[PDB]
Amino acid sequence: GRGSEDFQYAIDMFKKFIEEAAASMGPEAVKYAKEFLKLLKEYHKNGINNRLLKIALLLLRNQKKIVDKASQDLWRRHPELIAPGGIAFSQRDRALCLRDYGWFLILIVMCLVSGDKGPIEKIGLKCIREMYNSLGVVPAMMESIRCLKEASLSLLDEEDANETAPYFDYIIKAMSLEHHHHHH
Ligand SMILES: C=CC1=C(C)C(Cc2[nH]c(Cc3[nH]c(CC4=NC(=O)[C@H](C)[C@H]4C=C)c(C)c3CCC(=O)O)c(CCC(=O)O)c2C)=NC1=O
Ligand code: NA
Ligand code: NA
Repeated sequence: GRGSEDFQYAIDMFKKFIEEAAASMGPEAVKYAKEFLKLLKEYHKNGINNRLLKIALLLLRNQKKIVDKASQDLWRRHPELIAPGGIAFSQRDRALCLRDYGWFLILIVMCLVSGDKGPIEKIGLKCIREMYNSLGVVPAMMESIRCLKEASLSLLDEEDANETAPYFDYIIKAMSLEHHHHHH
């Protein structure tokens, strides 16, 4: 573990995310992420919005705390996810859940620093589709992102929370549409 208050910390977090999720998100997603990272550094050369970078660093440095808190809330609100026959019953499966939780948070942070939902439109939506192709329609999944949102915004003030909430809402709405319109 390591946390810093520097733009290089966010850059390294994005690189690690790209490296870890490259095989899962596909080649088009990695190209988008690489282009995003290059543009962020190019615009950082001309100065960066400190408020956005502050909220991004605050969410990145507490990534694992947010993941654990959200996962605990989700298991409590839907114990069937970790019970026999559930999607997160297996140790590997539960580990994959926490992985995707951290990746959702990385995507949120990418939108934060960019002030745009682009990274969620391109990468996020596609992955939400692939993820449902491997998991199926599990109703408890709808609370998954809510817990993450509840666990992320709980570390921010009302202004920072208001700046970050729209991306969680966009993700929840997208998953809802994918969930109830998959087999159609
Ligand atoms: C709390 C709900 C969640 C759980 C239980 C999981 C675990 C999980 N991920 C997956 C697979 C999975 N996850 C995801 C999501 C993520 N991929 C990305 O690139 C994004 C960054 C990230 C979300 C944005 C995808 C696309 C896939 C498809 C297969 C793969 O992991 O590459 C499975 C299916 C295992 C299998 O049959 O091979 C499971 C069980 N991920 C959750 O979000
Ligand atoms: Na289940
Ligand atoms: Na299982």
